[PDB]
Amino acid sequence: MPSPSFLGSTGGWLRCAETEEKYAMTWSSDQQHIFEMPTGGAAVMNSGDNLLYLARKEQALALATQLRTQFKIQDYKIYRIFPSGEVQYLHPKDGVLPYQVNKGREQVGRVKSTIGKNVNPAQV
Amino acid sequence: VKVVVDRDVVPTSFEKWAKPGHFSRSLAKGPKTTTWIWNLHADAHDFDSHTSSLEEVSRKIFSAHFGQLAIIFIWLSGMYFHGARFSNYVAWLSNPTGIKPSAQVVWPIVGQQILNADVGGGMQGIQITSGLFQLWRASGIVNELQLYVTALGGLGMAGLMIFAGWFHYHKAAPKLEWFQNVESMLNHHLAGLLGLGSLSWAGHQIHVSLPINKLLDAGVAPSSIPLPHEFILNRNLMAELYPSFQQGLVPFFTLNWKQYSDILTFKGGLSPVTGGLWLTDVAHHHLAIAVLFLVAGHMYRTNWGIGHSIKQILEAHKGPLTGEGHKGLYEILTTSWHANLAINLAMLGSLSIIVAHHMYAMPPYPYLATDYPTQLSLFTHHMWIGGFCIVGAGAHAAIYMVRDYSPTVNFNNVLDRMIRHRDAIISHLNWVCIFLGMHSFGLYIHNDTMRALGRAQDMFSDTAIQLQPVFAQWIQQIHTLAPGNTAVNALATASYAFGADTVTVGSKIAMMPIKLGTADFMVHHIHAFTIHVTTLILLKGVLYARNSRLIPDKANLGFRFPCDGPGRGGTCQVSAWDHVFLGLFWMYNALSIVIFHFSWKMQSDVWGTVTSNGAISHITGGNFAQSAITINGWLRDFLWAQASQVIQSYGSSLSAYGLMFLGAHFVWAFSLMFLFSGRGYWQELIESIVWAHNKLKVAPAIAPRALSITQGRAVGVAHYLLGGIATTWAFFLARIIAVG
Amino acid sequence: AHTVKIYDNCIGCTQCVRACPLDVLEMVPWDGCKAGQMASAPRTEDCVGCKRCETACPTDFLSIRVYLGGETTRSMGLAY
Amino acid sequence: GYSFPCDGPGRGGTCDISAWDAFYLAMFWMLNTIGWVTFYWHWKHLSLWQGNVAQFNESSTYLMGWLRDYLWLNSSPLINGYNPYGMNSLAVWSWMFLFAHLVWATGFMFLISWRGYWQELIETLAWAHERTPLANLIRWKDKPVALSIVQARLVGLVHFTVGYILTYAAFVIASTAGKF
Amino acid sequence: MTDYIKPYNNDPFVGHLATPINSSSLTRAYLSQLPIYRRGVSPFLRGLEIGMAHGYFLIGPFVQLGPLRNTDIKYLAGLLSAIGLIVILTLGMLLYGAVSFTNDSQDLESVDGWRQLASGFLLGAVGGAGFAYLLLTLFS
Amino acid sequence: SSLRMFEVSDGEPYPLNPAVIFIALIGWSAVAAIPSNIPVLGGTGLTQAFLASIQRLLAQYPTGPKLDDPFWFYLIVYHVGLFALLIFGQIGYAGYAK
Ligand SMILES: CC1=C(C/C=C(\C)CCC[C@H](C)CCC[C@H](C)CCCC(C)C)C(=O)c2ccccc2C1=O
Ligand SMILES: CC1=C(C/C=C(\C)CCC[C@H](C)CCC[C@H](C)CCCC(C)C)C(=O)c2ccccc2C1=O
Ligand code: SF4
Ligand code: SF4
Ligand code: SF4
Repeated sequence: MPSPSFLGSTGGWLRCAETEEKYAMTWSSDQQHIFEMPTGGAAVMNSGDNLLYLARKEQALALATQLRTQFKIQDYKIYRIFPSGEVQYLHPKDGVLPYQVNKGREQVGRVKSTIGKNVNPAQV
Repeated sequence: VKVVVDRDVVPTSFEKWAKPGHFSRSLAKGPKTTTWIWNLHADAHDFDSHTSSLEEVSRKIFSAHFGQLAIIFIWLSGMYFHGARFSNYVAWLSNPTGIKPSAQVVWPIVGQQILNADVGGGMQGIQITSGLFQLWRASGIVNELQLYVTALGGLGMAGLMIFAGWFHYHKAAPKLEWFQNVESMLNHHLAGLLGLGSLSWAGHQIHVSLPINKLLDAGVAPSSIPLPHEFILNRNLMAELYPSFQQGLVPFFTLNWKQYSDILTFKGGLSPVTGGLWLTDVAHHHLAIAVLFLVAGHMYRTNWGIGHSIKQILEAHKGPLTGEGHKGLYEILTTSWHANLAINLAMLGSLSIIVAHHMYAMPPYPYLATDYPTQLSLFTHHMWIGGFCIVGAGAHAAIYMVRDYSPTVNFNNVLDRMIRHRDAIISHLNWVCIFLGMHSFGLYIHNDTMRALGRAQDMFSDTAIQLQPVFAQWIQQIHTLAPGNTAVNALATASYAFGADTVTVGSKIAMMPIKLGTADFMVHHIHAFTIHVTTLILLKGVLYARNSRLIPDKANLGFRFPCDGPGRGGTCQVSAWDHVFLGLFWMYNALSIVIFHFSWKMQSDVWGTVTSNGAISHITGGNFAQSAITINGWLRDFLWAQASQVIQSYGSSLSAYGLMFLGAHFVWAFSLMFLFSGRGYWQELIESIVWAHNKLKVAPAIAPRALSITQGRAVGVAHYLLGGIATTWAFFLARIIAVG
Repeated sequence: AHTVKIYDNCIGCTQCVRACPLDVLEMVPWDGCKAGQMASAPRTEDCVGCKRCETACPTDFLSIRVYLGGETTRSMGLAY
Repeated sequence: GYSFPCDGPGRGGTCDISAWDAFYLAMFWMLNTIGWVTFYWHWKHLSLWQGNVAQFNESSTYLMGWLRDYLWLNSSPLINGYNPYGMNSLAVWSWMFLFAHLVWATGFMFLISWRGYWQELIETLAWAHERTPLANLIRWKDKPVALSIVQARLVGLVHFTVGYILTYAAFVIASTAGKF
Repeated sequence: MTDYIKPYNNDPFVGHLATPINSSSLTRAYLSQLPIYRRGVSPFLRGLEIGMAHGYFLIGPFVQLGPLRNTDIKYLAGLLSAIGLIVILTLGMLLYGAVSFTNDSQDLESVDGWRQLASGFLLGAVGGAGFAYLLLTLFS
Repeated sequence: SSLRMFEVSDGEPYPLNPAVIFIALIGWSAVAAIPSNIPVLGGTGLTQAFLASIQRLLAQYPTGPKLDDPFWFYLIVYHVGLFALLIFGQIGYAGYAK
């Protein structure tokens, strides 16, 4: 997919990036613009969705946070596993995490006092 | 170019002074915390952290310019006063050698009158090392009346600047349009300030030189000195002291310039009468600089259409490795008040160091080379000034990527590349630092091992012949043969530090052909090590200030922030301001080693005495021919033998330089309280004291809290430097007075 | 990796996911609060533990705790 | 537990808050206080070994007497272990006194500056590792990281201790055996 | 024509993907020609030249600058320290293949070809220290 | 010792070997720096070295600087001239076509 062009190397051709899981984001980009990578200088944003490679998860979420402040665009980030497993970890509900959703659940939640008592009565 | 003034914008009222923190609504409504007390002063000078209207930020910094300028004028107007009311400048004008400098007296209150150093000239006091007497003698000042008139004339100029910084603001105010005239700004700074400044002082030392040159160097009493106006009211007096003044601006138009050769010369070297550079070479020098600045001050677009401009100049420079090079740099410097300050602090900071070097190399003032305390003090003075200034250049070149850099507005692909291949710049500098460290200080470990081990230092003598007198020796030889050959109009070298075997002595050695050897290659590379590390950490803070690999959302946090948290293994001290905080420390180590090198090597091989039965006998006779190669000699013959001149002074008048010496270690080790502990433990420490304060209700409304995480480090470096300069300040001012 | 435990002090002002870098927590409908939201962290395997939610956490004693546990590639935030 | 970094840089800051941080703070006072007792005890014998007791009870009242007559005069045979002429027996000790100030000041690297700066620098080193040809074939096992916030202070305390211990372990032998 | 072909292709047709001073388009081919990672060869030869290059100059430093450098015997101190460090370095380099154990199917860059180049490195280092050994003897 | 002319493609080792010769002329000066190795190298070469060797700064060692000064002067003259050609190369070059 047409992606922004960047010069300066650094990010690409890293063995660790090849052997480790990589992140792939995308954005609508209805208009030609110019933005900045969280790890690079400046680059021109082309029309349509744009797929890039990222080596860190915080790098994958800070770019989405930066895009939301510019214009109003829904963001999609997909997180791939080492072999070839591609799972949708960002927006599995497709609803924005701060806003309220219907699909609700509780993971790792202790409902005890506040000073301590670290024992968990039930994990699920 | 247009007179666009916004007359009356801010009124003159004491209302804002009644509110502590009027400059920020965040620092006004909630003063309920001790931390607010420190935030009121930490952000008091961070003018870009208040309002964003550049028409007001430019109308808050040019105000601080005139304010600081008024402070400097109040500071200078007192120096002419102290050298008249209680001093010895007139007696020193008659007898310059036996009378030590002094311009500060103490009072009989608690027995402190022991500080009244017996300097001579019928006046006792405290010795001075500011170069005031040399500057005043080079200015033709003789009588005390000429001091008071200059001081009273300084009060007027000092008041006018307060009524100016209070004029273009509470009374007047130029628009924002008056500041994008950078083209019109360099046409008045390089021609009106630099040009007319280098010309006005040039026209002074042509008619004021003979009260110093053709009088005070002959042997006339200060009472027999005529008046400066008696030489101008009668052109024939100037004509007799210089047989070129009879013409009086007649061959100046005829282009018969050679007829003005009695004051305008290019001799070189020093004068064997005064003790410094020639009084006639500096006049011609400033004339040559003045005309050059009158030409260089016409380079940018005014309002007539001719000349270049910072715009298209940078819009034209390209380059293969640069890509879209130099373009947009105009928008970089014309929009961010900050952006100009780093290049200024960088150039002017290196400038103070370079001029410090030019001080001791060729002494420009009469009776300055023999005055060893003043010379030693002035070099290291400007040395540390430029150290602070260059680190401030890094402090703000780090500000730019965070506060005023955008991926749409201002653009240079050169700066883009400095941030695109940013991981390569520091990688190069890193390997350079390590190579210059594991060897330069590695060889120190090596030689210090060779001595304590035995016969290894003996076999190191042949290597001691290496490196030293191998490089830079031919450069000095070039300068020996530079006059006559590559300088037909020069009868002397650039300085007598270049001319071999040529020694100029005026009862005390002024300059020496600094014969490098033994360990100058060692200390110069200790310098280069501490220079590359300083440039590395500061340039790291510059270009990593925007895009960081660890935390991608770096621009959100800020510049003077603590960190992020215990995540990622530990994110701690990652701000560019901390690269400056530690950058101040490696600059500290750099300037410390440089001042050590300069100071001690001087009396090692340069500074000394002369007798007729022999030749040259130094204060400390050629010691660092061996005591510099190892670390031990730097505290066996250097840091050890200095206690005999700083402590053995209580029986004399140099007792204060011992108290400050031993007391500067106190505040330095007091910095070891903040640079090692954490706010968490100390915040648990207040709440117990606040419990005792809640027991008697003596708890203040202002809730006691610990210092900020960043403020603690700012105070820590403040004490590490203050306690880390006042010791060598007391040391440089200890021996040089006893061995003067 | 790190162990995320949510106190009962929650007000549901979404301060977690607003502050949080890689979205460890998540807002879930709950029947025992004023605003009606509760923070929950399913992706605790990806948590780094930067402790920026305790800053934005309003309560007297914070409502979102993350006790320091083991360290893996997901919790070190390294790109290699 | 006992050894943990902080609670979070917020709510004013929790820098050095664990009980282990209190231990790491306490060791600093231990070395200096136990060194005060020794600096005092080192005069109550060298003043009578030379027989001139009138030095102490007259000059030790002020700190400058502690500076000029102990840290300077007694250190003459120490530093003169290997002079630029004839080195003698007190060479190995005069070397240790320097190697001490090295190790001691080496600790100042781990104590004054924290850990994140080293993370951002080690990442550049790792980048240069795989990017450089020939050397790209060499690969490590455990990923290079900086010391833990707890282990940083502990290892730096190890340096601040042993360097200080050797700082006083080389002065005693040489300075006492030089003049007896 | 969008932006007129990337401001002059970022100046006269740079390109140079695997070049930026790591190895020029001539030097990257020189690396393929270089025997340390030479194409079309396996067992011994990928090494061998490694030792014949390293051990050849390992005689250098300790002949003129080593801890022994002031008598006539000092021509041997440059070789004893070199050969001792050669044995140490050979063990240290051979241990890398023992640490690696993931690419047992890729025998070249992992274990088999790795030892089948360090095997040449041993004879190369020792022999190369002996090759430059007999080069300065006729002039002395 | 020879001209080393052969192919037009041999025109890229021609900027390669002098590129090594510059560094070789630098390294040759670097390797002959020891104050003790100069006495043993100059005896066989010169007839003057029989009576005594080493001329310090009297003649032989200034030849290096007296070899640099002409080369610097040559390059200075050629660039001062190049600034006066006003966009027209008046010096022949062995390029164009192959
Ligand atoms: C002591 C200390 C504090 C506490 C620092 C404090 C409390 C500063 C105290 C300074 C003030 C100026 C002293 C109180 C004096 C009052 C202002 C009263 C003055 C009234 C008249 C004398 C004018 C920290 O916050 C801290 C944080 C991180 C690492 C180390 C430390 C640390 O060591
Ligand atoms: C250099 C440095 C590192 C990096 C430290 C590293 C990479 C450790 C390097 C160790 C090398 C391998 C040498 C270790 C060998 C020692 C000379 C002796 C140890 C041998 C036994 C005692 C175990 C940090 O992690 C750090 C963290 C927090 C504050 C400051 C710093 C800091 O200054
Ligand atoms: S930080 Fe606590 S109170 Fe705030 S929204 Fe999250 S769970 Fe609710
Ligand atoms: S532990 Fe760190 S990453 Fe996880 S939710 Fe809290 S602040 Fe965010
Ligand atoms: S609270 Fe202190 S130890 Fe913890 S991350 Fe912040 S600076 Fe580091």
